[PDB]
Amino acid sequence: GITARTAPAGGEVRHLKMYAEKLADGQMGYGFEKGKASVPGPLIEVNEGDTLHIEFTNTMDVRASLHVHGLDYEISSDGTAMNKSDVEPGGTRTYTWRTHKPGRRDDGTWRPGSAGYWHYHDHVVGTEHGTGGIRNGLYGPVIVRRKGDVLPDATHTIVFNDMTINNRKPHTGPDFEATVGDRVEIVMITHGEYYHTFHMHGHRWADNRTGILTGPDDPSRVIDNKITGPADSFGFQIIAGEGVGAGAWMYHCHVQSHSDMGMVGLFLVKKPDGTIPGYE
Amino acid sequence: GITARTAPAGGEVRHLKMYAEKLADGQMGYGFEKGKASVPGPLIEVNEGDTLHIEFTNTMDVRASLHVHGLDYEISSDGTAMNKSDVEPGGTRTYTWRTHKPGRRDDGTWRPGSAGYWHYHDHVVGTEHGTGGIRNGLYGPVIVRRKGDVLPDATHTIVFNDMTINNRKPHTGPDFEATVGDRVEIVMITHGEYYHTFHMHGHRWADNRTGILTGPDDPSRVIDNKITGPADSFGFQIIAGEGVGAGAWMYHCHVQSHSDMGMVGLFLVKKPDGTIPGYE
Amino acid sequence: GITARTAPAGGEVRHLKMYAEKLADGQMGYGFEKGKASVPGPLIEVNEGDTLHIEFTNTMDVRASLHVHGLDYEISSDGTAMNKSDVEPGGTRTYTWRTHKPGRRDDGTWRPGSAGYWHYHDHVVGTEHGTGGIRNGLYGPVIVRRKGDVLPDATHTIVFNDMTINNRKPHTGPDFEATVGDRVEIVMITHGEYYHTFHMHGHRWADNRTGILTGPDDPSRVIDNKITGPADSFGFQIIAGEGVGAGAWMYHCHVQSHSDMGMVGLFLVKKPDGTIPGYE
Ligand SMILES: [Cu+2]
Ligand SMILES: [Cu+2]
Ligand SMILES: [Cu+2]
Ligand SMILES: [Cu+2]
Ligand SMILES: [Cu+2]
Ligand SMILES: [Cu+2]
Ligand SMILES: [Cu+2]
Ligand SMILES: [Cu+2]
Ligand SMILES: [Cu+2]
Ligand SMILES: [Cu+2]
Ligand SMILES: [Cu+2]
Ligand SMILES: [Cu+2]
Repeated sequence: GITARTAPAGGEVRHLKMYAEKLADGQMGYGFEKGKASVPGPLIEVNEGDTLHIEFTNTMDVRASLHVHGLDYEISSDGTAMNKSDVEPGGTRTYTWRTHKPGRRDDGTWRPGSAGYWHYHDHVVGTEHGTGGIRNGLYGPVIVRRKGDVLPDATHTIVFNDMTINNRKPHTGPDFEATVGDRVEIVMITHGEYYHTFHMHGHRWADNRTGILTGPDDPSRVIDNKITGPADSFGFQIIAGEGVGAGAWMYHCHVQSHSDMGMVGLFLVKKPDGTIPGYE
Repeated sequence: GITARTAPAGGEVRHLKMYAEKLADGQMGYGFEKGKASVPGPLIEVNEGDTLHIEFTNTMDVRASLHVHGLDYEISSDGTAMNKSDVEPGGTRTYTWRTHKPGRRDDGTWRPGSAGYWHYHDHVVGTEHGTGGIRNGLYGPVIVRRKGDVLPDATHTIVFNDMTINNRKPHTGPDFEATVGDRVEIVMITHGEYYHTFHMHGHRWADNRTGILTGPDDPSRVIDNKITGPADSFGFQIIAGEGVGAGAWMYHCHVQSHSDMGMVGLFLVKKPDGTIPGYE
Repeated sequence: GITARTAPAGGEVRHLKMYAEKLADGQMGYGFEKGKASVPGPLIEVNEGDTLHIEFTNTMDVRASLHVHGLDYEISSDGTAMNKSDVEPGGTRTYTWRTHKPGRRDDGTWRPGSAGYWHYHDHVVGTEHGTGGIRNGLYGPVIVRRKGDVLPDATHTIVFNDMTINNRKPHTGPDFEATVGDRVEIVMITHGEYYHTFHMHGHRWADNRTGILTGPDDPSRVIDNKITGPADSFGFQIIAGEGVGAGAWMYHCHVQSHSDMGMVGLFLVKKPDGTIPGYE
């Protein structure tokens, strides 16, 4: 990018609060604020090098925790019962996540950076693998940017959790809206028991770290369909309606009974006047 | 390549006819000609930049459609009931598929080309996700070449559709024949309910866009076994018998009960005299 | 690497003996020595260009064979009943595996090398696809090094075989030990009926051939979770505790009922004094 906005260098030390709470309908969610928990939990986005101190508070009546993929954490912040890293009811604990930039090691080899599309979830509700917590909605996305990564206009999180999208009832979305030409980022995560295949009409991306081709030398497959299983995460960016125009573009699990049973949503791409060809 | 044949630049405007018909045994297939429908449907192969206008005719007594992966289409050619893009019985509709070359966008980023191994299928028979159409045989392969892509001697399509290969009865192939040294292209597609793993004896390929390593810098895994789920597509080329000689080489799903129940075929690689060591 | 040990050029002609035997508890395993069979079978590791002649002896009362992924073999060493390549009870057969370096073909294209993480298993016990042999433990890892590949301090093999890790009873590991800073290689293989997702706490790797990023230009996704199905194999290296320190780090299938039912182990990373923070 040379006109798109790109990520700066980290790393700052950042602090934030998270809460786990039971929702009125029986679900459980994370939130940055007591009373404003969501499923998925809020996006946490940092730059390679950042350190994040999370003051986590379990407001529920059962033990709960916070476990992250991909990022550096000491065993103190594992989020597991086994290393006494979870949180008693009403309790409070400070988790620490660090991230690093890539570079040469002394042995001459190349250390990978932390950058990528990751996620966090509970590891102790219902079972010692968080099966109950995850089923109830205790998951959320984490993005770590490499210096110079292209930044989007908007980021959406899509989570295939067992037979639901974002724990929603069958055939109730979510739907997302964009205007032709928007740079839209998708963070796609899978949880539970089943494998799925994520499919998007009218759009495609690269099957690599960023979902974007670096330039003509990148041999990564360009795809519009990807098989995923529990705790897989990936992400990409697309230009809404690029080459295809406005429309009510479906995304869905392409497993046939899954889409049939409601794992379907809409990517609503609008003309500037806000209209969508052949929609309602 | 510098002696293998390679793809030219597109794009021309191309026209063709497709038909959907019910087959005598209950299946449904696509064809370029009325009376000559097949499962899989015919290969459609174009060059990046080409535009294809498909005059599609539903000869069946139920609504049917044509939905493509990967290629650019306006929402008019979605192939879905939702955007009134399917076709009434006996009806005729012109779908339009476009393809583009990669290149710089104004923001300085890199737009991916359309090139790759794709497929088309019905989206409205039986359910609004084409579950019935796909089960009955309404699928086929699409290949889009990048300028300079290596062209094969022959292309074969292998479709894992639920528990069948190409809708065939258990243990009935298909089998494919080559002579030692042939450049054979495989287009491999999955449909239905189940995940599979595609495996080939005696041959391997690169897990990237083309299935071929560009040269020594490509870090892609070289494989002979790949997990696939519904609506996944990939493709590759191999040199028949390279380093291994002639033989009756099995390919199969490596899921153990699947191969046991008949998801097996033969890649028959022959010496010039047409004989195969230790075969029949 | 420029201080890590790296692989030399092959290829030598190497000979070895393998045996298949029934174990006292009903399982079946491979071994380099009669009486010392294991599940997984012993690691076989060679350099690109090597040739390996394996004098294989079936010590069991049923026919059995040796089938390899990835490596060059003539149809004589297919390991299948179909090409009369298996071994009668008490019988002995010499299998031959070859490997090649990458390079230009005459047509100007690039031939892939044999290098990668592969495996071997039976193809005739119980069924003609070795379903019984594989279930009983007749599998093992094969590594083929490219010249200049980084060599590890230790290699561990993790095999998801149906609902077991390395055919072990639920919740019995295996556990592996390292000291902070060790270069640990993992060879991960899946067998049987089911898909799994392999997950490691505190560590991540590159999703390419070697599991290592070549340098800053490699766009491969960096991951800590990977979906695998029957007969998939991959491998990687990590630095034990890099950025995270010592600890009892879990690895497990992330399919929720699988981890719940016991597909869990420990990567025990120790301080030099041998202690592990918050472990026992
Ligand atoms: Cu875990
Ligand atoms: Cu699904
Ligand atoms: Cu589609
Ligand atoms: Cu997890
Ligand atoms: Cu669709
Ligand atoms: Cu299968
Ligand atoms: Cu094989
Ligand atoms: Cu589709
Ligand atoms: Cu086989
Ligand atoms: Cu599993
Ligand atoms: Cu984890
Ligand atoms: Cu195999």
